[PDB]
Amino acid sequence: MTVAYIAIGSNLASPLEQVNAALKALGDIPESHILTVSSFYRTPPLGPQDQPDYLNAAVALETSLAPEELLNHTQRIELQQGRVRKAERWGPRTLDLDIMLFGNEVINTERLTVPHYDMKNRGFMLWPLFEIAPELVFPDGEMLRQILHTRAFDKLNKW
Ligand SMILES: Nc1ncnc2c1ncn2[C@@H]1O[C@H](COP(=O)(O)CP(=O)(O)OP(=O)(O)O)[C@@H](O)[C@H]1O
Ligand SMILES: N#Cc1ccc(CSc2nc3c(=O)[nH]c(N)nc3[nH]2)cc1
Ligand SMILES: [Ca+2]
Ligand SMILES: [Ca+2]
Ligand SMILES: [Ca+2]
Ligand SMILES: [Ca+2]
Ligand SMILES: [Cl-]
Ligand SMILES: [Cl-]
Ligand SMILES: [Cl-]
Repeated sequence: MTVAYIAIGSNLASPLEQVNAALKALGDIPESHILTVSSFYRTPPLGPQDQPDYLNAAVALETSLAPEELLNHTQRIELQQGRVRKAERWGPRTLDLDIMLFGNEVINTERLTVPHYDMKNRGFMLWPLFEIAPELVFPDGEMLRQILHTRAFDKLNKW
């Protein structure tokens, strides 16, 4: 078993409903069990700002799936919750499931890059992660607590 950490985001079609539905679906992923769910946070959109606020959260998922097998399921869940691809980069979405970490693994396949390439710069990923895994150490040895102690991130507000 490996513990994967998954970021959840939603800013369309009732984000609270989307995220609660996603938690049920995450539980139904085979060879896998949810260990921990963060609080839900209402976060201002970063990147394009002409969209509704996000609900962001994080979950710890213990799994014996291969990393790309886990991605298969997270993509399936997004699609089954009505995620539609539009032309605009970083457009709003019903559900976004990013694999932040897969144990201590460093993965670089065509479909999957882990750790998530930008997570160390995103409070909306790091704060919910710290809530569920305050002792976390990244594959490069960096400590989550040290990043959050040192780097300026805006305080998150709960949903
Ligand atoms: N760690 C990871 N988690 C989820 N998908 C990943 C991933 N690494 C690579 N991908 C790939 O990322 C592709 C595009 O996903 P998108 O959801 O459109 C990017 P996004 O989440 O909107 O922006 P972001 O990656 O800047 O957070 C997926 O089709 C998947 O193959
Ligand atoms: N700066 C910056 C920046 C940060 C993230 C992104 C990816 S698109 C995106 N996803 C999210 C998300 O889940 N939450 C919030 N609050 N903003 C987002 N923006 C693009 C640019
Ligand atoms: Ca399961
Ligand atoms: Ca826009
Ligand atoms: Ca994302
Ligand atoms: Ca994504
Ligand atoms: Cl809602
Ligand atoms: Cl969508
Ligand atoms: Cl790392």
